[PDB]
Amino acid sequence: AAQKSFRIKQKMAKAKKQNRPLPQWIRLRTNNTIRYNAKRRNWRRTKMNI
Amino acid sequence: PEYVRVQRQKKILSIRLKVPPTIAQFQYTLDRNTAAETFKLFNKYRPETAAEKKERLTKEAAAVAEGKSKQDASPKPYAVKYGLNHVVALIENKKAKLVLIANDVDPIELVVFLPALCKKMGVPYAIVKGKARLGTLVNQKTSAVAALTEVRA
Amino acid sequence: GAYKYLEELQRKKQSDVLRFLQRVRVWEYRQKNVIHRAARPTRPDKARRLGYKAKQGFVIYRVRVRRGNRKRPVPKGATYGKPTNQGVNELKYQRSLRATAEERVGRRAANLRVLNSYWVNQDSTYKYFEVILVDPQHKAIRRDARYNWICDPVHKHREARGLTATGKKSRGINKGHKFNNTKAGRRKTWKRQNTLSLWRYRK
Amino acid sequence: AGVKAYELRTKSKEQLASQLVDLKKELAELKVQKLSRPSLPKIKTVRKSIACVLTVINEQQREAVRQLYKGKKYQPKDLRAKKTRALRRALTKFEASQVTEKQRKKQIAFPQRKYAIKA
Amino acid sequence: KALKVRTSATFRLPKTLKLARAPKYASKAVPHYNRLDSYKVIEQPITSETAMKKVEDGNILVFQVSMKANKYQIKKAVKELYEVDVLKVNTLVRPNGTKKAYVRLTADYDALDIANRIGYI
Amino acid sequence: AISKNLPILKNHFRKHWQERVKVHFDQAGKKVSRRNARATRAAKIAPRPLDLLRPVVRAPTVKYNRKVRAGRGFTLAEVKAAGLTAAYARTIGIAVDHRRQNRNQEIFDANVQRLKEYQSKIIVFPRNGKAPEAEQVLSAAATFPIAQP
RNA sequence: GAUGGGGAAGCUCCGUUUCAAAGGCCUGAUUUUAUGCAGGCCACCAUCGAAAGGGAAUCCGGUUAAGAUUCCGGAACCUGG
RNA sequence: GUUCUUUGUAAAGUGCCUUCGAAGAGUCGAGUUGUUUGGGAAUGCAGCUCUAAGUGGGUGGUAAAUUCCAUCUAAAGCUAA
RNA sequence: UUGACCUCAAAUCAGGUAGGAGUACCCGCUGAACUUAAGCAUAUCAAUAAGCGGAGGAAAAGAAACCAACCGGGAUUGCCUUAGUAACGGCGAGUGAAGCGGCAAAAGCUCAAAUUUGAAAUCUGGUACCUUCGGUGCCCGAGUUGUAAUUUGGAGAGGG
Ligand SMILES: [Mg+2]
Repeated sequence: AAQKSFRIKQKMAKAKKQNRPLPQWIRLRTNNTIRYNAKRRNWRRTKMNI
Repeated sequence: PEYVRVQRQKKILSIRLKVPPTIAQFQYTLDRNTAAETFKLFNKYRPETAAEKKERLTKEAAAVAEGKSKQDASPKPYAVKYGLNHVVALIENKKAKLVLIANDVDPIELVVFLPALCKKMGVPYAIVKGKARLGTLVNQKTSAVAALTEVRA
Repeated sequence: GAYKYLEELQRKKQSDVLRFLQRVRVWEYRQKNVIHRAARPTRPDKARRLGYKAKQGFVIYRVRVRRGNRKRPVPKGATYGKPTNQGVNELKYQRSLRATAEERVGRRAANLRVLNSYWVNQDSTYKYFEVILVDPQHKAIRRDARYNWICDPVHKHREARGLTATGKKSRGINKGHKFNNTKAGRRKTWKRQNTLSLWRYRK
Repeated sequence: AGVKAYELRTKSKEQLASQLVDLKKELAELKVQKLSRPSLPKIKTVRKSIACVLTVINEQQREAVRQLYKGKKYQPKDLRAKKTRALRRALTKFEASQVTEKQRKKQIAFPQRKYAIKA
Repeated sequence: KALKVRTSATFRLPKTLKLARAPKYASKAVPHYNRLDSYKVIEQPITSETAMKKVEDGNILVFQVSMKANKYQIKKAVKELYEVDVLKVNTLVRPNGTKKAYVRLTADYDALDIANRIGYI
Repeated sequence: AISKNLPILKNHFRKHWQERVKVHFDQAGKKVSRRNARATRAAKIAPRPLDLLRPVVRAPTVKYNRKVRAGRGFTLAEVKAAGLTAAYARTIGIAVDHRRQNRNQEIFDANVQRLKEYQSKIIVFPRNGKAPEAEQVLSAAATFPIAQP
């Protein structure tokens, strides 16, 4: 909603900062098993449930 | 408040009910003139305070230092006896000469047997007003009993 | 010694002196709260025989509890089971009124430790107990080696674990052939004689 | 690089406060450069030096308060020992070693003897 | 003896002398320093093109501000850090969770002159 | 259910008996720790013989009264006849039982004789001084065996 | 929906002004002075519960890629001091 | 083990004679009700009612009366492995 | 009028303490039914699961108001055994201990009820100092409606 509470806006800000792909230099580290952001979230595909 | 109401209605109830004679063997207390003169007599025989006890012990220690008397430099005391088990043992041993019983001991069963015991053992007793009066006689707050067991000439 | 006079007078409860005194005191105790602090023990001989000493850090509370059975708390008496468990009314609580009295007193003063309790009065509705409590933080009980055992942390809520006198009475802790079910603990003995013991070389 | 705690410890509290405010001025001046430059690793040394100065100031003040409350009961709770709640509530060695005089008389009269058994 | 006259049937709790605390020891024994000082309320400027358009046109500085700071603290700390009198402060919370402050200066000072004194332009 | 000519079995396994199954896998390790405890106790009481002296005493029932065995402790009458107080006997390593009585003169004489031999065999150290070390034995029961009359 | 209380072995239940000693309000007086003592007044008696109920006060023009009764220019109003 | 304080005109133990020897109550116990136990004319626990004694009381696995005997000392408390 | 006592309060009074977590094991309360009986209601499952209260490194129990009936044993706990026994049970299904014996470990104890009565000899707190898990001095207070010393039934006390 437009009139939202600060708790909801804080959680929205955190999820907006989490919404990003993998940093590309992570794959160059030794013994790296991380291939991609497996915790990626999109607004069309799944809801936050907050 | 409720504490005022309870402390008034309790003494109301204690005379609304027919009390069995072991209670109201009390409440015929001593009259005020004879009570005043018996407390005037008892005030001459008062137990020693802490400070005069302390200087008594310093005098005794100095005396056993100089002359080595067997703690017998000080004379024989003459004091009122107090404490409930103490005076019950005195009455049972027939050593008490006069026993005063406070009329307001708040378990009354602490002192209901005392006049009958005094009558059986032949010790003269008096129910007197004021455990606070007995306490200020023996330098306490409350004493609930007092006894003269041996008096000066 | 006045205390044996107080005891042997206290055994004459239907003498007229004691029933008058009981009749006054039971009204006085209904007029107060359900749990309230007593200033001094009503029976000082009984208190000091159970272990009270008139020094700083010994506390007496007075408490009344409701008499009678324990009604089974089920909606409209429906138990939903076999007819052997359909009883609602005549069921009895396994602990004593003295036990639940001192347990409520301990919950009221959780910083204290329950030592003992004794009956003082009763009527049709209530039973009246006086509970002796000792403060395990007061220095007169931190010192005085006769009583500093109560400061050990294994004695927290003895009345809740059933370690007081009436607690051991209700748990059945006594020597003898009459107490074979409850001698070291009923559930402990049940586990001990329902355990299956298998050795390395099977006997 | 940064500052060193052992050479910070020789200064007074006003010099430490002034060094702290110049360190904060330097941190602001590096933060306004971080946005224009791609990388600026010099910020971390200033941050750790600020932490070091604050640690030295706090330890100086705490030691002064300890010496103010030295040798008396009822010192503050963050200055007295932490160990555990149960060990703080436990009896002291004196109270645990308190014994009645009757037991003390019995222990003096009949202590556990040392004995051996062959002859 | 005679009793005290009471013109009211209500009994109220009597007024008691209430003393103040005289503790034997201090509560925390080292008072904390300034939680939110001038260097903590002003983190860094915002130097996007939208913000930089404001600094000559509106005479408005744009700063990133800690989320615990209000307009009084922002105004006082801008006055203390840059020795500039301010006209007004308007704040918002950005969608990334930070706080942005538009500080409009007085007409005596020039925000374009102050920004490159700070070090960004 | 019931079947061919077999005895009637009574296997009490109708509760959740698999919740209470104690398999003594720790027999060997428990024995090892038990010997460790005995050795550290002996090192802690390094002159003393690790167990108290027990009296000889007659077993209770008619099935077992033909045999004699070890008791809990000596009678106060026995230790008074031996010529030492109960507190002193407890300190020098003699078990004292305040609640058994002497009704049998042979058992009384045997226990008094056993106390006499124990007092002849032990060495009691002075409480303060030299401690003349004396190479402990570990079993007063083995040095004073119980003999059937 | 706490408290005072009363039930309940107990998790907790009842009740919301009740079988409570339930508080704060202005003038000041004093100018070791702090705020007690001079006073006097009053008895509701926690608190939560509406972005559509009640309610102090802002409009126009312009401006951005994306904001505006919120920014800019002008012109007002209310509350507290 | 080495050293310093002397605790202490203190405390403790032991033999014989004599006078005594205080020992826990709405508890023990009994009836009844419910639950429980291997416990059976009633194993323990609890509710209600009744309610003791002091050469007494409890137990001695068949209820009761009478006469004995044996064995402990409840209704208060601490304690390692 | 003044000063006590008793009882009951109020303080952001001086100093403390309780709550919650964990919960394999421990101490209690409360408490089923599925199942078995070839149906089923007593019974069984089970004095169990779920629920609630309370601890510790163990807990609990523990130094006999015991076991026994013998030439008697001697706190508690645990193991082997007693024993699938005595006994309970629509005497059906099923249930079901304890004494003795061997062993592991072993350890004993203390309050109340007594007049110190030629001396409440006892104790918390505050303050000052010190060698500070505390000590000493001083001061209030607690306490005679009883805090210390003396005794715990195995005894023991008062005299000689
Ligand atoms: Mg009920």
